Amino acid sequence: SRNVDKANSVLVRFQEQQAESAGGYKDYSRYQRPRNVSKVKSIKEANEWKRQVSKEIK
Amino acid sequence: TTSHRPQLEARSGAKAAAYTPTGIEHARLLPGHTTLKYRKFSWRKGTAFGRHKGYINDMTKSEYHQEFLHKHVR
Amino acid sequence: KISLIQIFRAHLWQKIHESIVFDICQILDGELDVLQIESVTKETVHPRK
Amino acid sequence: GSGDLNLLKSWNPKLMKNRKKVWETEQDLITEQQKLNTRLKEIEKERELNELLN
Amino acid sequence: SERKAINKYYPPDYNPLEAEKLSRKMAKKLKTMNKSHASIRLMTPFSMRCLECNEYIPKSRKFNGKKELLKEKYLDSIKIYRLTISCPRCANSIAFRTDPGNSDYVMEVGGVRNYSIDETLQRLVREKE
RNA sequence: AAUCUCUUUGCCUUUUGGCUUAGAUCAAGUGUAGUAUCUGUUCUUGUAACAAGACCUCAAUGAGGCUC
RNA sequence: AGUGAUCUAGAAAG
RNA sequence: GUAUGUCUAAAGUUAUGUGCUCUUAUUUACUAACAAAAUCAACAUGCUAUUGAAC
Ligand SMILES: [Mg+2]
Ligand SMILES: [Mg+2]
Ligand SMILES: [Zn+2]
Repeated sequence: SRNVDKANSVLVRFQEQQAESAGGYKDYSRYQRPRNVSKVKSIKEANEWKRQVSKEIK
Repeated sequence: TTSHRPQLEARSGAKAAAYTPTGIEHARLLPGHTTLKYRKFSWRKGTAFGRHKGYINDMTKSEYHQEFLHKHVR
Repeated sequence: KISLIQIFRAHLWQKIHESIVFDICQILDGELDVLQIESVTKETVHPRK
Repeated sequence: GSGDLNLLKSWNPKLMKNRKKVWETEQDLITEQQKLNTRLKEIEKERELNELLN
Repeated sequence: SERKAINKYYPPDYNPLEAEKLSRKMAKKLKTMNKSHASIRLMTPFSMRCLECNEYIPKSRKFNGKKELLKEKYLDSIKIYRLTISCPRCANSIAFRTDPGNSDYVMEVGGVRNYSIDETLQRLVREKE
């Protein structure tokens, strides 16, 4: 096994879920970016997706 | 091959002298032998061949090595 | 360890417990009047139980 | 350790376990197909008999 | 902790069934759970030559390669996999796939090796004959 | 800015940087020991009557104009 | 006709 | 003995020019550093041969 299937284990995923619930933490680099922009409503999270596009083009 | 090199010079102990010890207690440096000692001051005819008719300084040719090879290779 | 978690993979222990609890509850229901039972309650037990 | 690494890979078709899996699947399909071809010959013979009658 | 640890820590509120259901909802959005290939270490099964740069690749060379399960199956039953490496000199992608019926491999893209289900069923019956 | 070039010598001037069982093997129905996860169904009345950005002043610039 | 003599014990890294 | 390496999130700018629901592994299963010096257990209780059209 490798880092990838360790990070995608049930315990790690559950801890990610609990962290985004309990403290709002979300490493957006883990998650697929929305194809359609308009479904995103928060300015904060839309700007974070914008940051993801920025690091991708870099 | 370039990771695999001979020793051109050895590391100088002058480098280790340039900074102080860091307080690790080694077991072999615990106290021990703490006091110095000081001195006082017919059937044998039928056969064709019967009688009726050291050290050297080379380890490999020494008799011990010959005997050792005859013992341990068979 | 590997062999026994391979046997008990996908939470089979809790499944066995829940199914046997349900079986005993569901057959006690079929004898409720026979045994003069007012109610049979399957309990909401803690998952580690 | 100096052997073929691919003898420890599940996807390697050279492995005897994979060969066995392929072979058993093939035997199931082959037996079914032999049954099929027998009955299809019977269909062909039935057609021939009807044409001989007509 | 050691390699062979028996127990992992679960928080006191952890329900395994709800956790798996939540992680299943999460898995549909993670990048590395949904990419199209699995990285693997493998040996080159045969001697092959790159077509871009003519480099010879001997058998039993280890590579870091990409594994794809293909849609097609041998006799609609057995899994076929594409195995993709990249050329050590020029980094061009070389691909080959498993051939379960022959219990062998067959070349796909980027390289060359050195030296139909109905029809397959009929051929197998004739082979058995 | 005051010479330049070729041969033969002398200098080697990018001029082989350890060790062991030549380190081992040319190779195996692999065995053995670990670490993970499932996979998949599948989804959110029409008609009538009646009513209604510019500029100016103070100054962290916003409140006021029968203003347009 | 029966006296007795009683080793062990598992974890890590490679 | 489950390699390892580099990258980036930075900061805005340093003054000029919830639903449903399959599951008897239905998994894309992953790792090979580890070990390879395999033979006790074999084998039944007595050996075989066959057909050309026509002038
Ligand atoms: Mg090591
Ligand atoms: Mg090693
Ligand atoms: Zn190439």
